[PDB]
Amino acid sequence: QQTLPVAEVAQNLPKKGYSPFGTKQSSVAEWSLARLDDLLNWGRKGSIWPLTFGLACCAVEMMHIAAPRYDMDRYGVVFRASPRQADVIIVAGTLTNKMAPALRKVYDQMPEPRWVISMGSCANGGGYYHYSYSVVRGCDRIIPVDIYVPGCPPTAEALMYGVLQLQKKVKRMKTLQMWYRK
Amino acid sequence: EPKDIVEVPKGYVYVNNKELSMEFADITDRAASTMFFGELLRGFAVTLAHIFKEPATINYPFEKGPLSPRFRGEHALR
Amino acid sequence: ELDGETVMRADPHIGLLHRGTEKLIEYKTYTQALPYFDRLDYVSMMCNEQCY
Amino acid sequence: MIQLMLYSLIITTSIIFLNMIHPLALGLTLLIQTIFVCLLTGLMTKSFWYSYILFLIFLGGMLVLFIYVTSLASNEMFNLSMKLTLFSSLILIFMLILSFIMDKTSSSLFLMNNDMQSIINMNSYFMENSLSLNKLYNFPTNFITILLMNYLLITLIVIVKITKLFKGPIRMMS
Amino acid sequence: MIMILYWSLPMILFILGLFCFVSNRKHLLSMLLSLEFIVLMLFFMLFIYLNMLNYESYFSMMFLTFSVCEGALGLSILVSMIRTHGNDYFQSFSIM
Amino acid sequence: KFLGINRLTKLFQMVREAGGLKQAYLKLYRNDDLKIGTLVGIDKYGNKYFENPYYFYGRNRWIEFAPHV
Amino acid sequence: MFSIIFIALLILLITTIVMFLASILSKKALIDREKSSPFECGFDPKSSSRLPFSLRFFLITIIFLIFDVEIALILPMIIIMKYSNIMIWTITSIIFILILLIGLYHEWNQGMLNWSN
Amino acid sequence: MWFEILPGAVIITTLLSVPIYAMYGLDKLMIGNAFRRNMDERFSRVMYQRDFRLTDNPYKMNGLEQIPDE
Amino acid sequence: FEEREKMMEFYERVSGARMHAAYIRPGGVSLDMPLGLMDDIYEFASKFAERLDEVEDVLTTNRIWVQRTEDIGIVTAEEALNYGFSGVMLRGSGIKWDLRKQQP
Amino acid sequence: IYYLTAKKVKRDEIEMRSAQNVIFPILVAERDREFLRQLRRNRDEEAELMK
Amino acid sequence: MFYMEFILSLIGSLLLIICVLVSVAFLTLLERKVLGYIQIRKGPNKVGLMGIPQPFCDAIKLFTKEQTYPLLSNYLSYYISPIFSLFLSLFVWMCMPFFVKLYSFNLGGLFFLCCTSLGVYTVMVAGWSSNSNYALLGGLRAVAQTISYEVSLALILLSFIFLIGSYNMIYFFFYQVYMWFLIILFPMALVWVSISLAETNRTPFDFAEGESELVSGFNVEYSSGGFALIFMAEYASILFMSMLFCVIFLGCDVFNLLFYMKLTFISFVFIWVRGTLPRFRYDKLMYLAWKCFLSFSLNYLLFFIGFKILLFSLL
Ligand SMILES: COC1=C(OC)C(=O)C(C/C=C(\C)CC/C=C(\C)CC/C=C(\C)CC/C=C(\C)CC/C=C(/C)CC/C=C(\C)CC/C=C(\C)CC/C=C(\C)CC/C=C(\C)CCC=C(C)C)=C(C)C1=O
Ligand SMILES: CCCCCCCCCCCCCCCCCC(=O)OC[C@H](COP(=O)([O-])OCC[N+](C)(C)C)OC(=O)CCCCCCCCCCCCCCCCC
Ligand SMILES: CCCCCCCCCCCCCCCCCC(=O)OC[C@H](COP(=O)(O)OCCN)OC(=O)CCCCCCCCCCCCCCCCC
Ligand SMILES: CCCCCCCCCC(=O)OC[C@H](COP(=O)(O)OCCC(C)C)OC(=O)CCCCCCC
Ligand code: SF4
Repeated sequence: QQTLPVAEVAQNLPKKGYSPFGTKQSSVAEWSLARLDDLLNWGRKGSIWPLTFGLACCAVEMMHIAAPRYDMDRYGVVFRASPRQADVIIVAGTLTNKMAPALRKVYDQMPEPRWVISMGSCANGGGYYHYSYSVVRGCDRIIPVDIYVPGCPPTAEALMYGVLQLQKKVKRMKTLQMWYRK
Repeated sequence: EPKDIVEVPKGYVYVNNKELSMEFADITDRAASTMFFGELLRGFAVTLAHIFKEPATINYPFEKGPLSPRFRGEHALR
Repeated sequence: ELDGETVMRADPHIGLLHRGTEKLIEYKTYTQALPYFDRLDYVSMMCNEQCY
Repeated sequence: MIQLMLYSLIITTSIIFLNMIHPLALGLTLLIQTIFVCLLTGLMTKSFWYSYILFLIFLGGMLVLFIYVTSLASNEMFNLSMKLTLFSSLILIFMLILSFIMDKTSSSLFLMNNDMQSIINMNSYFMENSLSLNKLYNFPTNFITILLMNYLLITLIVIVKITKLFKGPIRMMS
Repeated sequence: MIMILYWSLPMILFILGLFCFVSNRKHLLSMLLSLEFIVLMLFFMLFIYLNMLNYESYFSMMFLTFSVCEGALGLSILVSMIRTHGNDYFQSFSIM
Repeated sequence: KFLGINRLTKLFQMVREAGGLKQAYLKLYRNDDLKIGTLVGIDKYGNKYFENPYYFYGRNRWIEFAPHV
Repeated sequence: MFSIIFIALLILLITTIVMFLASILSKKALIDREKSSPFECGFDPKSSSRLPFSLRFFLITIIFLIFDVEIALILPMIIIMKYSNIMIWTITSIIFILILLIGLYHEWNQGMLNWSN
Repeated sequence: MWFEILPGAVIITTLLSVPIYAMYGLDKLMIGNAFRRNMDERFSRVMYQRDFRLTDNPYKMNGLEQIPDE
Repeated sequence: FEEREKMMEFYERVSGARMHAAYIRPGGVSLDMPLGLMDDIYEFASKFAERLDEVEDVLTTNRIWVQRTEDIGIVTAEEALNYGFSGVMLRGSGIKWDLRKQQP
Repeated sequence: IYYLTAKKVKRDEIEMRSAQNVIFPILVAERDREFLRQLRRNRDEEAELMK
Repeated sequence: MFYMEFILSLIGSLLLIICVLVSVAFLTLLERKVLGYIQIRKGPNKVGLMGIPQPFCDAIKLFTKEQTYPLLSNYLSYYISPIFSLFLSLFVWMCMPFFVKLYSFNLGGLFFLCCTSLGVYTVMVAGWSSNSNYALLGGLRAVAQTISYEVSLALILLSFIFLIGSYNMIYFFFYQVYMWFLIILFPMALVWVSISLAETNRTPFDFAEGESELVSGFNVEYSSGGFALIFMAEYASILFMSMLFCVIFLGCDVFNLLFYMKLTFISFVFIWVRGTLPRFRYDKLMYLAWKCFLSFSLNYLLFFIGFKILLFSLL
């Protein structure tokens, strides 16, 4: 555990910059691949397209980032009906026994790269229906999850916190530098 | 005024209960609104008016929505 | 079941959001069974709390 | 050079059209056939009107025929063959070589274009599709146009009579 | 030679279209498409004849109209097959 | 001038208060809206809290974050 | 028209280079068994889309074809007005449009412009 | 508020104004005439044949200096 | 949904959760309403009539909405009674039945 | 207003047609002189080639 | 023909293609900004400076996501159809009336009708070849849509042509030197706006790509480049019919910036109709374009035939 720095210490530190991979990497090819990766992650963290999925009550909150108080289209985020035209599936609601192959098929038909936001307590770990017969204990055991939005109804502030943390995860996602070091 | 098909009781409201007027003035009014798109132009006018409104968006995370002191969030042990 | 664009036989399949709610209400206290009814009906909630 | 290329493409697409079992292969082959036939017809006339008219006709016709493809013989197997691809490629390269080594004055069409007509022709200086389409609406042959209006009305009456709309929709095993 | 260098080609393509029209195909709609192809090549040959003459190309739309009404007759016959049969197989129709 | 030229004057006042054209460009790049308001507070970690009641409720009080991030 | 052929071939070439550049720069992941399957709203299809489709507007399509070749005879008379007899041109034009109105209103009266159902 | 729509519209207004006005420069660089000769009518095409017969540049004009003194 | 988010803000003000309030309990309510909720609810209810007037000006009079809604899905009243309908689907078919008035 | 506009367009078209009619005789005179010269050249070349 | 021409025709056509493509990208930005402002919410503001490089975010992502290799499809016909859709949607833009001689299209209306008929051919080929039920339903809805609006689009065009007397769209400029044709043709300003939305598959006539009736229409199996070229083909069609609304109904001048301001305004109108009116059914579309639009087109064609005979005797 570390805390946020004091303003004198914060004035001592320099600016972080946009690039999470640093300014220089002591090679021309490494710098070129890092800047290409920065451009690619800027194009990917800008306008992730979530999927019209909406299993349950947490979905009603999902329209409160559609609703003009929070405005998910300001961030590039915009809903698409088909899973082929989507980067993100927001698994939000109760995942039951009949929806296990449905969610697995919709996730598998969605093309790479794939990031899944788990919104709500039922999608995280079953929640208030954890000890029931029909509810799958979270959506981790069927599909991978990158972001766990924790509130049962999350505030749309807390859902866009998960969306912005997904954007920061895509911003730190590195593939071309990995290709150079593989 | 258009007539009523079924007489309403006290304390009840009937929707889609008015008979369409068969006089020439109302038929010409609905005909002009048909071929000249009167309600379409009214809806376009309302929409163009709400283009000029102020947005209700808040600049997250610099601007955060209103809350209450009773708000339920992360559990904590005092 | 469609002949063209028009329907011939529309059969709804449900239970896709079946959570075993009533069997779970059988295992809780009435105060604990009260937040179930917020999750029966999704977009009217204080009505369901009023009914319970 | 372009006319001989259109000759070679029309020959190759006609060989392809004679060999296709599947209706959609015939539809795409006659799409590119009517494209090449529309360009070739244009070369012969002073103006480019009837190529455009024939293209609206043959795009208004096969638009309906695809609906009958999806209603009747929707499920039929495509079979690509290497022999047809090799034959079409060899004949196409052979006719492009033969068209390149040919004298193009002898192989050109003798039909007169808008610039092949002489300067002394005062009828060539008018608007380009006026005197060609004039006789549709002139006195000796307006009655043939009258006959065509009545013929199209009788055609529509025939279509309504022998496609009974009240018997229901059409499909396989109706 | 003159008949060979000019307009010998659409006779060959019309013969190929006629052989496509009468070939043993499973469906009637392939024969309708072969009819559309022989309309195209008859349009080519009629267009060569009407473009030797100067201002007689107005007839080239009338042939289009009679050919489209032929195609509409064939399409309505294809509808009327469904009123009696369940299919458009040429083997399914009566040989006598 | 009844069409909003005083709002252009307020925009120029916003530009001069931001610290220059380059500083206003940097503030408009970091914070997606350019706004004016009275400085209420400065939290230990270096963030600044502004409040202006002229705006819509929800945009009255905002935070400008620390310049080192 | 020779320039239109060359620029149409250039547009086709440019679009094929654009699609091949989209295919080359695409992410190359391994093909899963159920990734390639048709969507069908997340479940098994029960039927292929090559199953025969019911046509409820066959009469409307053939009337569309007949009316389109009727369109092919209207398009000349823009040019023909300045170069012909005015009397014959008006008799042909008003008689053409009135015969089309008789045919369209007669099939509206029969209800043949309504879909079979 | 509503003025932010105008960024993103003027770019559609400017860039679609590009392929006309640029040719109004790009003809003047090499043709010398900002309007290249139209070929809608047959007479304009025949007189274009006459200009391209007289000079290799059809947009170079033969004035009265061509005419000999007599 | 701008107004709907205002009402979930009201829900968060009275109970502490935006949607699932857990507020109405057996034996009354859990908590008293906070001070100043009257002015907020009153201002919202004053503006909501004009918001509904704008929404009805867009949706109700339009020919496309009428052609997409009218004479579509007609349910008879004896089918409504025999199939156990309740609420608006009873009230839309001419049956005068509201549970807030008959059994209050 | 369209009738007035059609009057203006007809005036411009009639002026262009008058310019065409006054330019054409010089062009057709040059055409027939070059046509007779090329016919003489073609008759000489056919006699030279087919000897 | 002079050599320099061919070079300048090639250069102007390529510059027009590039500018129409970048204007398609900024048209997506314009729709995503004002269509938000149709409602209360804002457009894209965070990415880039003020949302200006947001179509670059949308284009970098779609050119890098994984290409779908679908199972039951005919892939050799599935790969080629968006290429031909973008090819005809950019090939129709050669019909643009330039005051310089870009191309001497004497038959521009027939060229427009040919490319209009061919774009829906690419749509219905892409719908069939995906081998999905929603894709086939969107394709058949597109075929029913074009069978609905095609003859109505042609006859309405003829009425405008009668006011011109020629098929060359630059002759629209000489007949609009005193006033625009919006004064005369206001009922077909409404009717041509109705047809132009059915041409571009846009709301209220959005049956080829439905988000609630179907699932994305015929675009259900297209992803990461096929969807991109389909989407640019649709939006270039939107730009082309916005241009044709500015040519016929408004001033046909191209040396004024007011023409491109009007084209941006008609594109804003195209976004504006989508953000207000609900979608039809294509049953009601077929009952509209066959019994109302076609009858009104024939009747007002009779009105223009009589008016052109009346005008010709006075001249
Ligand atoms: C009550 O019950 C219910 C539930 O239970 C509770 C539910 O849960 C649900 C489910 C609902 C939810 C889960 C949430 C609710 C859903 C919504 C609110 C969705 C509705 C909102 C929308 C549809 C958004 C509004 C629409 C808009 C803004 C239209 C635009 C949208 C887009 C996606 C367009 C963006 C796409 C783009 C831009 C494609 C990208 C392509 C490009 C950018 C290409 C362009 C290229 C260039 C510009 C450059 C290229 C240049 C080139 C190639 C040449 C250059 C060459 C050079 C040399 C320079 C429902 C319905 C329900 O009822
Ligand atoms: C700055 C510009 C702002 C405005 C921009 C937008 C412009 C307006 C909207 C453009 C189009 C919007 C999208 C498409 C909407 C389509 C709506 C539609 O058609 O709905 C179907 C509806 C259907 O009508 P309905 O809604 O009445 O339906 C009941 C009737 N049945 C069922 C029988 C059809 O409307 C119409 O079809 C109306 C007619 C449209 C065509 C106009 C005909 C005019 C006829 C000539 C008038 C002559 C007057 C008298 C002259 C006398 C001379 C002596
Ligand atoms: C008007 C009607 C006209 C009709 C006729 C039109 C004819 C057009 C020409 C047709 C030519 C056909 C050639 C087909 C070759 C490929 C055949 C094929 O099917 O390939 C399959 C392959 C992967 O697909 P698969 O794994 O089979 O998945 C399907 C499973 N259901 O598929 C693929 O990999 C997709 C294709 C990728 C192609 C990449 C080519 C290599 C790169 C070329 C250079 C690009 C340069 C870019 C940058 C340039 C910069 C200047
Ligand atoms: C791949 C082809 C897709 C289909 C294109 C259809 C074009 C319209 C139909 C037609 O015949 O138009 C005649 C027109 C005739 O030209 P225009 O009369 O339009 O213009 C005169 C021409 C330089 C004065 C304007 O030709 C074309 O459109 C060329 C088509 C090129 C096709 C290239 C590939 C073979
Ligand atoms: S996590 Fe809470 S709000 Fe979300 S679906 Fe489950 S019970 Fe409903």
